[PDB]
Amino acid sequence: TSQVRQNYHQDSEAAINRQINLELYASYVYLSMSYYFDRDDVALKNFAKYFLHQSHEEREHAEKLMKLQNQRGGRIFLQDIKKPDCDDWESGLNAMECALHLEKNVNQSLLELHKLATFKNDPHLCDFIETHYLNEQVKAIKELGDHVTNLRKMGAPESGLAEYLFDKHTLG
Amino acid sequence: TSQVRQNYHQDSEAAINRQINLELYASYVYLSMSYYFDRDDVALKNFAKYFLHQSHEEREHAEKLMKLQNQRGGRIFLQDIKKPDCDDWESGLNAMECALHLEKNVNQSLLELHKLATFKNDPHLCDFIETHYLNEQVKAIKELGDHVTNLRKMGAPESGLAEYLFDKHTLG
Amino acid sequence: TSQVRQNYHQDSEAAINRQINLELYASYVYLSMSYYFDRDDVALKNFAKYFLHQSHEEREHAEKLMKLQNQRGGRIFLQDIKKPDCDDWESGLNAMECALHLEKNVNQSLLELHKLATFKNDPHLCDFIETHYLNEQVKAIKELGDHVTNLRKMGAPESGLAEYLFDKHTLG
Amino acid sequence: TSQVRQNYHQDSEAAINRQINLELYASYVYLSMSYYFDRDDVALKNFAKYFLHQSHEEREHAEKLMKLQNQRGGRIFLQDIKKPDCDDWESGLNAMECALHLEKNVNQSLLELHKLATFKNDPHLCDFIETHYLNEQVKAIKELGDHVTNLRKMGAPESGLAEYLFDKHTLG
Ligand SMILES: [Fe+3]
Ligand SMILES: [Fe+3]
Ligand SMILES: [Fe+3]
Ligand SMILES: [Fe+3]
Repeated sequence: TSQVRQNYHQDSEAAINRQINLELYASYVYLSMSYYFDRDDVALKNFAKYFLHQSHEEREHAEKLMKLQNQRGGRIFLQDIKKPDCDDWESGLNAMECALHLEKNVNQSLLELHKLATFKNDPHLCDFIETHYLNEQVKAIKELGDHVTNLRKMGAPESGLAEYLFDKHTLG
Repeated sequence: TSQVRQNYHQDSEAAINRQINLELYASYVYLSMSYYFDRDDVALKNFAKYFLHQSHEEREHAEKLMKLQNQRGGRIFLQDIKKPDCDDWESGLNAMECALHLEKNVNQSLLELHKLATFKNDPHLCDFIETHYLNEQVKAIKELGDHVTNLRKMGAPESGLAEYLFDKHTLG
Repeated sequence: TSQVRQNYHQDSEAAINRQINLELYASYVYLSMSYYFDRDDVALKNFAKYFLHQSHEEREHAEKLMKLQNQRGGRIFLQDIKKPDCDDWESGLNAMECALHLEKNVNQSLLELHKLATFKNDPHLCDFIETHYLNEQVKAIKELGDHVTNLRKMGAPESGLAEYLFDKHTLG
Repeated sequence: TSQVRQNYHQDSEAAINRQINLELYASYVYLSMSYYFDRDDVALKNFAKYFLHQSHEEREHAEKLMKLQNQRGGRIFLQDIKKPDCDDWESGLNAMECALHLEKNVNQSLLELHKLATFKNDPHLCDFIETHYLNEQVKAIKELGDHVTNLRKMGAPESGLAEYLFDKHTLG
């Protein structure tokens, strides 16, 4: 056992390793979405910037969790990162809704991790999660809500002008 | 009786207290409107900016009359700040129209003060209303009229595109 | 129902709405205190500055709570802001004593609000209160108790010198 | 008759000359008060600089009215500047209460002058009094009232320590 390990239950260790996988998965979904909007037949390059930047942020989330795992004396076990559920994301509003849906899954997973950490009386782990993940799930979910709503009210996905104007004025 | 009081009728002091409660109420309406446009199913960030600024500006008006109450030797007596009429403001256009109605009422009230203070031969009080309040109201009314007109022409409130663009290109 | 709402209970949404009102009321109490010390027969700029600053901070607390409500997908419902209890706050010491009382009641509301968030397993809400509200109350309470201590030891409210010199040296 | 007179009554010219004389008198009262506090047996150096400042402001008020008299085409007529009622002003608190009484008398004089300008329908002479003299009198009376109030609670005039600290912290 690790000379640093203190108050770090192996269920919390197991859960952090599968949160690490979900954060890498999330980053890969976003990578897929970003380069979808790069396509010459979609061509929304602020949608592409937006999802690429969320792709990088979600990789920082993974490494933070991996750093946490070593800080606490657990051992990273990496898993396959599954390909995203869709090669084709259909529209800007559809990707935004898929992202909002992904972000709610990721957040549900973080709420479970926190419930477990709470059950395991790991206040450093709870604080770690509250400090670095919980509010930025709320913030990202709220921001995608904002985005989904404006896109709908602008007349997406049926309107091509809606996704264009949103791309320049909200995402530029 | 106040050692500074001079030519300050008890009727003007009571009227000043009433206007203070109007200005606080106006502040509260605008606060209400602002965080409506911050909802995830309205999501108009600069409509929300605009009204929150108005709310702070109204709070300045209230405080300036309380300064005046004291400068003249009157005594401040505050009342309840009633909640605004609506919790839901329907749309950007309807909010602007409500705000336009509220400004004309506040103007009505200030013109009544001025009239009273004329009746009571209070030339310093008449100049105070004129210098700090009356032309602020003509400006605010003329602005909300400008906004109300533009949103109507753009096709608000049926057209979600209209309010989206107005928020970016006028309230931004 | 709201597309961003996740793990946000009805009960917690109601409390936030009540806390918004309490913060608004405390902003109003401090404003009443501010212009009491602006009076010609009271005359203490620094008590009045101190309290106006607190009125404005409390206004900021109330707005961050409305930002949260929207962030989490709940709905703000504003109510009347009650007038404060006193019109004459008697003395600088007595205002400091009532301000201390107000801050402890607001803390009681925040502690109860945090406890409900625990009960509903809202770890994000819990973190929100800890970060922005709980230590603010503990500092605000300690500062106010320090002020009452010095005002009493100086001879207040009997001594007009006591309060005059505190106004210059502590609040300057 | 002056090539520049228009809507300027014989009575208004005469009341301006009366007001010039009053401002010169008030400057002369403050100068007397100034060097009372410069005496080796009063020795309140900031009371003296305060009242020399007031004395010089009053000299500027008189000059502004002489400039107005010539702006409207009326003719300046100077009278004796009577000596102040007092050579000995007894105490700083006493000098302030007397100053308060002076600025209320000069105010009542300016209110009667604005009433006359109204009587004669001189909107320029009215606004001149409003812009330049009315709010200054309201502020001078309030500030003196504040000083009188603080001196009293501090224990003036029986407390020489009070007048000394007042001179340091308020007036220095
Ligand atoms: Fe994440
Ligand atoms: Fe106003
Ligand atoms: Fe607070
Ligand atoms: Fe003067």
